[PDB]
Amino acid sequence: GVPAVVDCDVHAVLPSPHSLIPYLDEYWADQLVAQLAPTYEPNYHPRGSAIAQHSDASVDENGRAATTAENLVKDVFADGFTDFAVVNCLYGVQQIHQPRREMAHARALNHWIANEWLDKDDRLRASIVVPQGSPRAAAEEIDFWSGDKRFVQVLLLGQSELLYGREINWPIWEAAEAAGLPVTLHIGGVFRQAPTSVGWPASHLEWYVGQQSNIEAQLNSIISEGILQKFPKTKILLSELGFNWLPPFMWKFDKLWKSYRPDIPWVQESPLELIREHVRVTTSPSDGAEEAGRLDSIVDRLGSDRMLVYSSDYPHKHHSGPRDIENGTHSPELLDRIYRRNAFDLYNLVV
Amino acid sequence: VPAVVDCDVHAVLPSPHSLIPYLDEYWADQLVAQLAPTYEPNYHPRGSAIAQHSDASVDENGRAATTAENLVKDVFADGFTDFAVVNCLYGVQQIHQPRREMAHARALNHWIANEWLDKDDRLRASIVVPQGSPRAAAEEIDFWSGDKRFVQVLLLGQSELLYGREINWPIWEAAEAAGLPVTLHIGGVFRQAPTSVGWPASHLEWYVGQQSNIEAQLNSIISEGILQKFPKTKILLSELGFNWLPPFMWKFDKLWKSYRPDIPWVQESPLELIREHVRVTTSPSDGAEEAGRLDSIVDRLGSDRMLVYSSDYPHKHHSGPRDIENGTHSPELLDRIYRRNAFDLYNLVV
Amino acid sequence: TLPAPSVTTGIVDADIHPVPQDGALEPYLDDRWKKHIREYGVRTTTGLQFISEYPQMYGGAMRADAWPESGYPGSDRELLRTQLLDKHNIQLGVLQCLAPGGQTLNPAGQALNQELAAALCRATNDWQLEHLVYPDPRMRAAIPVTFETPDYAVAEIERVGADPGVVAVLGTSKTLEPLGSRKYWPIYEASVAQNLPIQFHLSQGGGHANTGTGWTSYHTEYHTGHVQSFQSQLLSLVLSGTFDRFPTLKVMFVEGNVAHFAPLIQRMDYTWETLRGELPDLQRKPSEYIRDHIWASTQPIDEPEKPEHLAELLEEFCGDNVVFATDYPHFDFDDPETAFPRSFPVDLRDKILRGNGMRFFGVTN
Amino acid sequence: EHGSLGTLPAPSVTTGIVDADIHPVPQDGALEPYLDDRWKKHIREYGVRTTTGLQFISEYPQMYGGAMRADAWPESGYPGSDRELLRTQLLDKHNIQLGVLQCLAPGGQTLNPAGQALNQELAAALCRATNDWQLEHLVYPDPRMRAAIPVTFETPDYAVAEIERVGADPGVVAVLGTSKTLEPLGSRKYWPIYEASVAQNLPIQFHLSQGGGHANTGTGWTSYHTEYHTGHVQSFQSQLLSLVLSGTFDRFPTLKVMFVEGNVAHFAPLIQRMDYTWETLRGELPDLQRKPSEYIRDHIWASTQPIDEPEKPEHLAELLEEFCGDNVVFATDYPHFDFDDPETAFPRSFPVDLRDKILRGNGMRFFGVT
Ligand SMILES: [Fe+3]
Ligand SMILES: [Mg+2]
Ligand SMILES: [Mg+2]
Ligand SMILES: [Mn+2]
Ligand SMILES: [Mn+2]
Ligand SMILES: [Mn+2]
Ligand SMILES: [Mn+2]
Ligand SMILES: [Mn+2]
Repeated sequence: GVPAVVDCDVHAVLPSPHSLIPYLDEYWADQLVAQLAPTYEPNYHPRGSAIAQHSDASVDENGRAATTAENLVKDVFADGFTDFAVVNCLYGVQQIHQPRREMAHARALNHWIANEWLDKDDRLRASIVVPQGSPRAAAEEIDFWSGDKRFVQVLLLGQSELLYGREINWPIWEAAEAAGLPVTLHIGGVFRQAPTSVGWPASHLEWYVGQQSNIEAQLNSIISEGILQKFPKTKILLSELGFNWLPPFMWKFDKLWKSYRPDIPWVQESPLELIREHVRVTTSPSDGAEEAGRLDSIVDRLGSDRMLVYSSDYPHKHHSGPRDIENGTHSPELLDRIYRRNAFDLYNLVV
Repeated sequence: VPAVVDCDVHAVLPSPHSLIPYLDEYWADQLVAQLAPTYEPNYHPRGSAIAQHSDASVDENGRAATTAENLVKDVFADGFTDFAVVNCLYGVQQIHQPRREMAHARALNHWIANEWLDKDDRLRASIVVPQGSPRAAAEEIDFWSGDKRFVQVLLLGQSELLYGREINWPIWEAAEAAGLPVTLHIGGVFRQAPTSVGWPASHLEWYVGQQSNIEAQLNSIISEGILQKFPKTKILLSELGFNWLPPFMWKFDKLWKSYRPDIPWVQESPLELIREHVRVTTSPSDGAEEAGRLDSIVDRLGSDRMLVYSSDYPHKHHSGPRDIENGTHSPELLDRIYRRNAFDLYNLVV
Repeated sequence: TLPAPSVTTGIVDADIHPVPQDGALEPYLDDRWKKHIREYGVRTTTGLQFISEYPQMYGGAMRADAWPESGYPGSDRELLRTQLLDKHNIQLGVLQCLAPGGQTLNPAGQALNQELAAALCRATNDWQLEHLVYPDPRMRAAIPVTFETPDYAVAEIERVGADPGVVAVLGTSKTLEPLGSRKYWPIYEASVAQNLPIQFHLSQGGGHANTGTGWTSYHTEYHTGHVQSFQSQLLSLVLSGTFDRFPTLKVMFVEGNVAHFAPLIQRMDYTWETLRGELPDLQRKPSEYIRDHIWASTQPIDEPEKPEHLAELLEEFCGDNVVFATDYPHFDFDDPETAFPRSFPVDLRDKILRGNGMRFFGVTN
Repeated sequence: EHGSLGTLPAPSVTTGIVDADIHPVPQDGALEPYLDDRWKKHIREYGVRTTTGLQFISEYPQMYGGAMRADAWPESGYPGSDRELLRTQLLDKHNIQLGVLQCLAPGGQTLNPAGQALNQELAAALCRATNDWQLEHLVYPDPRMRAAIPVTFETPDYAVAEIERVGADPGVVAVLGTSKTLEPLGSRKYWPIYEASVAQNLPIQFHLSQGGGHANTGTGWTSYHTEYHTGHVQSFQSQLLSLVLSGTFDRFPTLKVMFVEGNVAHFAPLIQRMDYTWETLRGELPDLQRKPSEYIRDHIWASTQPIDEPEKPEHLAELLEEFCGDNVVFATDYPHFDFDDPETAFPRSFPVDLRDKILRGNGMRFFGVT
């Protein structure tokens, strides 16, 4: 058995909320039709902007990419390189304030993924979407899918209502660990405060670049609050959030931990080490690490060659493509870790 | 016979050093080593006119209510009051570091118990809880539930998440399990702007406007389902006014009728739920003390069971604790307010 | 030159929600903004492409009988003429356009790209004047402007504010800073220079949670919760001394209810008696500002258990400063024939329906 | 400063170094000669209310000894409150010839930045009193020190008025803002302040702050002190993205801004990601005149303290150069506990020429020293 090439972040796009009806109870299905079916399509990848879909993508009757398994599989697997792909559906159930409806639609969304995606091609896996406004309901949604091994990780958004290390959110980490599932943070958010500590970014471009700041906050919260000692099998995947910001954050957080360790005495290993050992990052976007020598440089600055895992971020369009990362390194060994070995730690998927 | 209960008076912590006898060495030593930052809140700024009336006894620093002996001397002097519910508003809920929040909240309750409750058997108190960890707040409630001189749970009017959110159900569960009402007191964690339109620029603007947050809290508590999941729940609104309640209740009733299938577990009208589960202290009276206005506001509430007497000692308000008598012609209503309505909360006899 | 509004036998309706049909704003929008909308939508304070954070419940919160043969309620000007203006003899119907397309509440002024927001406010003002006001001058415009970029809003008030088809400036109930902040004083200055009063309509967004203590869950919380923003705004506009600086400025709170203002003001005065030292520059007692500066429209009418309580509370707020509104075509529409309780005094009901709004908008017979 | 007013000479950096962040504090009552009676009364009765529910402290009070170095305490006052101690322990000891005062605390009972007082009229009075005080007590007695003048960024009218009042004084070398604001710093709201600073030929320094009106991260309030202190760099990241992507430097092509005590190295992968994203999504901002990273050399500076400490020291110089090697300026942050010493701040293998211009030429260019 050889570790498989896993595309660690691809997207399924819900056509409309009507696609959820076959998976909702009659109360919720009737409600949704009576409400005129407002769509929680997010603005994280605005559907008309250059990032939403690359030009070479298969599209449905309305011009939209990645709304059917048939279109995604046709594109993602065309060139024979990829063995499996991890599907994340970003349909904005986490922005549903009504907590019952958040629960119902998250559940329906996972049903939709299972029946119309995972059932349709055995090369697909998926994250579990959870109603993260009720952490205890989020744990129950992890549990509900924990027997279906095609669901391989738990989806959380980069910007939450409360930091993910707060005890309030411990049921999510505990259920994820108990089910043997890594937790992924994906760009996006619940927008229950300003997306930055200094207010509301005025453009999508400003917002998209700046969400790395929130991932520093989440990682510092998760580690300082003790998640990695309390739930020591935790694995965290950062999906589509960059990674070049990680070293300067790791260094500062290590520096200050040497002074403040008695404030968090359960953290007896450096963050540096804890991050290298517990955190993985997808490679799309590469944020310039694809330029000559820059992937070797960032791996050196990370101090680990185990963190980068391959993704295409299909169908999204980035300045460099899924395998342009090869331009940034001279090491076949590193490329083998990024393309298959690193992800084996997350999913244990063999060819 | 039901006792005259002063349903909201205040203990003022002299300084964080007063907690040192009730902190484990780790927190006591640390306290000293951080130079003892005080979490004295700004809800009643110590140098402002609300902080203490001019007849209140003061300590060596000019501060009222920093000792049980001074509070007891003032509150019970005229013989009218039989018991007083003590609320200490020291700002433990604004400690961000969750373990320190838990430690200081526990130490504060120990301080109340040893230096206030143990010194006069006419005093009762609320339980201060680390609200930023609802699980720990539940454990704090459990811990003090065996001391029946703690008669209610203290929550601030402005919270981090609305108190009806499932995240906060452990607090309501623990309070119901201990047979304790839950009070919301003016004050806040200040983890967002105190209004939905940003930061009030003055204490006066903030203080008046916190009534809006109590509308949010009650609608969240009721719509989310607290009164059906925890049906023995009792809510006391302390020092948040009350004249705003009828226009809120009527709108809430009207929209509950529009939106019934959204919240199907709410099968009684919010009008009746609020009249049955919510009580309110009378200091400040916010103009209900003027001629006829107390009968009027009871008419508008549609219940004479909600208002409970308080002085809000040692605070200074535009009218005094007994000035509410000028707003009614009914001795029966005054008997509800002074004695009978609070019996529903504490079951205290003379 | 359009004639001044005239109210004689009919009534004032201070809140009407028209909607531009699909593409109706494109003739007034620069080309740079059209493309932007096609690609980005109208981004605001959400993570949602097309809806706001609290999308409406049953049937888009619109009257079931107010849907045209095609298009969204409020988008057919014939249906608005017969179903609203003719049917209730409205002679001054004030338009508050809350959405640039077939939505129920997505204000142009709240686009996070404020250049886009000013453009959309501009197009909305050109559109409502040509499409609705000038063809049927029973309607007049409350013009949306970008309150969070006062330079742009002053420019727009200078561009169209003097047009006799305009009777007010339109803002939102939620803002990043409370409305007595100095940030908005240039807008109050420009409005006073054009003899325009200002209407703040119920809104979502603004930059903060919809209460001062967390985001609401259920519909009963969201809809009742709208009152709270208006309470906060009244307190800021009064206590900041805004009306000391602008002693002729009139503001109306639209669809924040009315009765709750009366206990709020009573609590304001009572607290101010003790704590007025903090604000020594304030020139009058807080409640004394209401009469000359603070108006409220009626819809959705307060419904006390004992009907009598309505007139009492309206008078305790200020009976001269209460103005009728239908909120056509929303589902909680108020009918002037049936909104008032049976025992309601006729004088109060008559000036709510006529004189009160006439004086707010500067209208004569 | 676009017309100077005063006879005090402009700063001269010849053989000494520049220190871009020094924290003096007024002795108790030292501001009162400069405050109207109405504000002294206000402070006595209400303190200085800000974005907390706390009478005396900020929402994240300091941990060990108030976060001061244990050796910088005078006979009587707080660290930084003794002018002679600061002259011998800092200005003489490290031969600092341009030390820029960054006063963000009125002093005594109140340690929050003047600009953050929720009463903005009080905020403006505190800022003004600070500027009168620091010019009379520190700068003019020892003009090795120069003032970065705090102003009320959240009320631009008052800030413009203060910049016009003292911004031409040769004792003043910068305008002083905070790292946290209610709107990101590229917002039009702050443009009248940038205009006034430009008119005085003044650069702007934004120092690390709490407050601002939002939580200290874009995704909730922090719990532990590692989260709080590390989290400070996030505000700077957000402010850099806003100032650049807003086109603020198109409108103000001579405006110079420095991020003070926001670290340095993290800016380089941030700018890198900004350019990469902009390559795809630039069509959203068609008026932005330059590629985002080209604004850096002309517009964005950063101070050193606290020095980034990579595991492999060779990475420091690389990331500083990836940010911009001409725009990194030395600082001590006297007298805070993570104080950086110019003799030991840099790692043994650091390039000497880069080090020299961080200590001298880079700050001289930022502050207009010629
Ligand atoms: Fe309306
Ligand atoms: Mg290297
Ligand atoms: Mg005066
Ligand atoms: Mn992705
Ligand atoms: Mn009280
Ligand atoms: Mn409506
Ligand atoms: Mn500093
Ligand atoms: Mn420092």
